[PDB]
Amino acid sequence: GVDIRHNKDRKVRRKEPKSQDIYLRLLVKLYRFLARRTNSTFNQVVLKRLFMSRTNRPPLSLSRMIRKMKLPGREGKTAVVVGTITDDVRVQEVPKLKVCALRVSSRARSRILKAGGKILTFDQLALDSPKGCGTVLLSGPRKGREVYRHFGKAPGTPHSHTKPYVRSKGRKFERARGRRASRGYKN
Amino acid sequence: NFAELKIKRLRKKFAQKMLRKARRKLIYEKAKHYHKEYRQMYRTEIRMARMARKAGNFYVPAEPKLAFVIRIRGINGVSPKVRKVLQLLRLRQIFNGTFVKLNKASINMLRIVEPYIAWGYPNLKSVNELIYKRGYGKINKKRIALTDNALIARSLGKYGIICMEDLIHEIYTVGKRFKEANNFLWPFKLSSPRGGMKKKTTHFVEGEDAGNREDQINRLIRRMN
Amino acid sequence: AALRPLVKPKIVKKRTKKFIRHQSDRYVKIKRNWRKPRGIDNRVRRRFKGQILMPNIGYGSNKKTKHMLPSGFRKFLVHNVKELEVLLMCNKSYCAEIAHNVSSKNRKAIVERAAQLAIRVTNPNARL
Amino acid sequence: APSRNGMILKPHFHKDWQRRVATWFNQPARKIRRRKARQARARRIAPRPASGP
Amino acid sequence: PSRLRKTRKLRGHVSHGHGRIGKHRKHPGGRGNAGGMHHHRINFDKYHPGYFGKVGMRHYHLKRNQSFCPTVNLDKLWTLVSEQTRVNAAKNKTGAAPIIDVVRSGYYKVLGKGKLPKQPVIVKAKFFSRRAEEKIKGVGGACVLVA
Amino acid sequence: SAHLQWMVVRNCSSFLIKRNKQTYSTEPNNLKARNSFRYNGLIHRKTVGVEPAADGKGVVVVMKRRSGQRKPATSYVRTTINKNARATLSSIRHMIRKNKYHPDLRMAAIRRASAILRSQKPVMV
RNA sequence: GGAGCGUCGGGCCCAUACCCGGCCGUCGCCGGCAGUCGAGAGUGGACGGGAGCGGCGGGGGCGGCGCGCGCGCGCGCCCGCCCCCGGAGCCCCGCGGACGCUACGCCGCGACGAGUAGGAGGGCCGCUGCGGUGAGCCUUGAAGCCUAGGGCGCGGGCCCGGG
RNA sequence: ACCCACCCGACCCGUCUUGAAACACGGACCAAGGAGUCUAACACGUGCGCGAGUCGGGGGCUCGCACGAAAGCCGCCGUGG
RNA sequence: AGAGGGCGUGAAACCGUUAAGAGGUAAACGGGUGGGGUCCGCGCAGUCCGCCCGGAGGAUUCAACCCGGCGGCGGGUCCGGCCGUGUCGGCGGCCCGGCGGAUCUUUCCCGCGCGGGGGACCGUCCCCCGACCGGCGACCGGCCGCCGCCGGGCGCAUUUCCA
Ligand SMILES: [Mg+2]
Ligand SMILES: [Mg+2]
Ligand SMILES: [Mg+2]
Ligand SMILES: [Mg+2]
Ligand SMILES: [Mg+2]
Ligand SMILES: [Mg+2]
Ligand SMILES: [Mg+2]
Ligand SMILES: [Mg+2]
Ligand SMILES: [Mg+2]
Ligand SMILES: [Mg+2]
Ligand SMILES: [Mg+2]
Ligand SMILES: [Mg+2]
Ligand SMILES: [Mg+2]
Ligand SMILES: [Mg+2]
Ligand SMILES: [Mg+2]
Ligand SMILES: [Mg+2]
Ligand SMILES: [Mg+2]
Ligand SMILES: [Mg+2]
Ligand SMILES: [Mg+2]
Ligand SMILES: [Mg+2]
Ligand SMILES: [Mg+2]
Ligand SMILES: [Mg+2]
Repeated sequence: GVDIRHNKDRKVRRKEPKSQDIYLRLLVKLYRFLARRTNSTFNQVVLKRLFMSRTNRPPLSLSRMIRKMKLPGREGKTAVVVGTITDDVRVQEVPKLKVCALRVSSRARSRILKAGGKILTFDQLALDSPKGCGTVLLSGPRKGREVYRHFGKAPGTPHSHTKPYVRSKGRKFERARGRRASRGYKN
Repeated sequence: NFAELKIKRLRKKFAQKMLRKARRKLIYEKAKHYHKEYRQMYRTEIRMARMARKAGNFYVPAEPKLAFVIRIRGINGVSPKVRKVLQLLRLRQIFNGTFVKLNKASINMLRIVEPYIAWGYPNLKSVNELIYKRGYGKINKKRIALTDNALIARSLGKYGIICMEDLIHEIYTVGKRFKEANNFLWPFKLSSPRGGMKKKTTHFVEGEDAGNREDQINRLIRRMN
Repeated sequence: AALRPLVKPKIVKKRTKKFIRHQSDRYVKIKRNWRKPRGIDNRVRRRFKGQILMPNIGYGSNKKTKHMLPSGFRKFLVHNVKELEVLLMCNKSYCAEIAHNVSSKNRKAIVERAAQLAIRVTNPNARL
Repeated sequence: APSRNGMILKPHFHKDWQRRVATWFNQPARKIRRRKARQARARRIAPRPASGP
Repeated sequence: PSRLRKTRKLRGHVSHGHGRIGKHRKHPGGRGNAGGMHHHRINFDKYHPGYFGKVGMRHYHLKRNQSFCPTVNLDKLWTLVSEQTRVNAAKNKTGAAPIIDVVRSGYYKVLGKGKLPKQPVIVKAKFFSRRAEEKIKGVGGACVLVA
Repeated sequence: SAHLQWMVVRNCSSFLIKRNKQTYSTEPNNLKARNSFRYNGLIHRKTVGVEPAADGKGVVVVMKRRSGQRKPATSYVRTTINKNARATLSSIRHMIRKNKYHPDLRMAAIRRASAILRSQKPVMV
């Protein structure tokens, strides 16, 4: 008899993508290979991200991709995003970029290409740079989802600012006993 | 193209074979030295006492540096403070053992697990027999048997420890690099004690097997290793 | 002089008797078919000494000889002639079973074809 | 009983609602019927706009 | 797809995943939002702070269309018009400034979030913010009230 | 591609046949009857297939052109070899090895031909 | 003259505990393999001038970074070569690559495996009907039924023989 | 795998229970039947499509529906959510 | 009629018999052997096949080699032409290229400041040839090399067959 807890012996990370789609799975076959045979950890990070959920690979807006490449020095590079590239209607002038993405929305595609931008697929990125050399690996804001505003220290727990799940906002949906001082108390 | 490369590859081949020979010769001389070192250690303890005894004097030799610690009772109904220390000595299963350098900190940790272990001061031969018969590396967290020095070297060679013999000298003299050589060794899975024990549950002093038995840990080692 | 398989190792089985279902002996309503007991007290399900055994993955077959017939082959249940020609390039490792529902005319048609291709049949001398 | 976080929600299934469930298996059959009836009315008001006034 | 659901995997087991000390009885809490004050209170007042109690003024015959006032931010004002108004402008050389009827596009108020590009406009709208006005002037434009 | 359409097909094709813990495949110009990527007649730009001759004597090799698949009528190109066993193999060998065509296959193609030439002779006692 | 009681020896007895080995599964390994040298790896390769038995004349270190299977060499004859795998013949081969590669595949190393309530995963386990699909099976005998017949699977179960 | 013998092991299941072989209840035997369903609402997770949008209803245009009460299309494509 | 008028199939409980075996600790069960039965596989030697080789016997025809024909592959000179990506030149399709636009013009036209249609303009989609480059599985034609098949020749130190 041995004393170990077998409690957290199984690591819960993903191995493959849970999706069954065939084009992504080909990318996975390609980046598994590169991951293992190259020294590049870029390939490993990319590989890891191909297995993740929709939630877990959030969309990267065009404006966010602009400003991250506006940063000093990462000039004449390629931005990479395992998610999708979306438009920003609240940005106007779009520099000529180099981009990798699993998806780019039709607007975002036009705007970039009109600028003299190049768009790449991930099979194309590999041939272009199999060890991820000269890349900017970005990500969309993970904690964008409105979901997260309900997460945390519960509402009605002093110093929480945590959206309650409520049928409809309005004068008479919550905001009585436990928010006003006038009505019982407040947190 | 062809005959130039071939000779270059043959040259390479040879430069390896030369180096192999060299490192082998180092190993061979390192042992020979350690043979002389242990001889010198043994005699020069007797030397001392005889010289005290010549005068009306005493030679109180050094208190021991290093001790082997065997877990001699099982893994049921064991107090949480004991249990923690037993898994700070890596003594998880029953009849696992470890070398342990002694000092105020270490000794007291053995004091908190006394009726759960048999321990004491191993012989030279004990350190050899344990290492050669049951010497297993921790090599990428896989218990792997020390079949060659290429294993020991690969892991401990950044300390000057390049062979089984070096390892034995680091363990037995409790060198600078003891912590790292001792942790490299996977804890010794020894069999049951042949000829049996006296009594599991009681201390050595009082007839049983537990606690410090100092010199006599070596007898137990032989009947288990 | 039957068709020898490529390699005829020693199959070695961990357990030969069927695991049978608790109290299938006592009752005609209970069938031999194994069922794990879920009873709160249950001699069997809590592994007492002297009781019927519970199947584990412990009893599992060795992967080399799992599904290996005594003869050394694995079955493959052929349904008509066309379906045989698959085995053409195995023959030394797989044999052909013919199905129960196949007629005694075309049972014959299969058997002679397998005899050309040297695929061993596991129920040939039968329908007649 | 509520369990840890969720909309404290009021469904209106306390009356005998299954007595008054109104299915829509008609609707295709309906949609046609209107459409026939529509084409008939055109044909009746011969050169007049199908629209109406 | 019953095939996939949990009751298929519970077949054989006695309690059906509801335990055997306590069982699956009918309504052990009370039905629904029962006990909001008593015996379910803690859940109510640690996930629904402010359920209980009145507050504010009643309003009898509310009609929502009176208070209809959909807003738009300067952020994306140029989005309302075809790019070639924003292009034929930063060009032209008359200092023209094209009109943007915001009420046409379905927003009544113009609030002031965001940077407006240095490029004159005439924004026609039912209502404006203070800041939205200011930003518009700073671009070198003119806010315009409409009924 | 080859790989893309293997993704579409791997588990669903009419030619496949699971059952009895094995799997197989019945698509034509698959020597070895495997539901493999390698050994699949339909998928690959260059294909080998060694069937027996309809005569009952001999073997047919079945190359695929590359000229134009899209036009299956013209795509495969058959060739009977009805020669002294040892020769037959060598002709197949050269077809495969010295044309640099489907080099992966080739030994499987030889064993198939061999087994076919086993098939067609006086049987037994 | 214990087969009693107190003190102590040797010796022997056996648990699912410990050790070694087999086999099954699970976990872990930034695990390996989409076809390459390489085992404390501590380089490889142009290419130009100047030359040659020269070399890089550094620690009782006991040694790893440098040395004795060649660097230049045997052949063509001090000068030239030091040549190509469609052929070096291979323990490594960078020219092309499994018997192997259903990449949801295949392979290797370690570790571990009680379980109610409960949870999750996988079931080429099982039932009935639908779209597809098996140039499936079936009066030369389907379903069901029965079987001291033959087997497979850890098992749910399954397949064959005879009736 | 049928029967028999012998050595060792071995109390009857289900269940509520801190505790069941119980002097606790249910159960003579066999066959068939027999219990976590569906709708609605919410939340989180996951898969797919599109993405500052998205959406399909409801309605309409295309057929006697064999398959269709499907399928397709709509400045209705967005009244509206 | 092993379908006989409540009759297709005809399970189990339960009963009768026939056969076999047992029998003082209620039966039944798990593990482990033994004995007997039932069938099943044999063998009237199972010495099981397959390569390659050596020998001694018979056997027909060819490999090797060219020659003629067909088909296939691969290649570069991209040689010649079709093919298409990125770029530049034609402002050439632009009206013989259409849609879209809150871009413009009511110098226009038609219908009643508005609707429809022109006409500018911008965005997008197509012709002409030249140049550079990815020369891309997107194809043809010749030439080359290699492979395979058919037919010619090659009569036997080759060539398969058979025992
Ligand atoms: Mg556990
Ligand atoms: Mg205890
Ligand atoms: Mg105790
Ligand atoms: Mg209990
Ligand atoms: Mg109307
Ligand atoms: Mg539950
Ligand atoms: Mg219950
Ligand atoms: Mg409860
Ligand atoms: Mg377990
Ligand atoms: Mg359970
Ligand atoms: Mg109770
Ligand atoms: Mg009680
Ligand atoms: Mg009980
Ligand atoms: Mg009692
Ligand atoms: Mg009761
Ligand atoms: Mg009763
Ligand atoms: Mg039933
Ligand atoms: Mg969701
Ligand atoms: Mg009848
Ligand atoms: Mg009847
Ligand atoms: Mg009937
Ligand atoms: Mg009798």
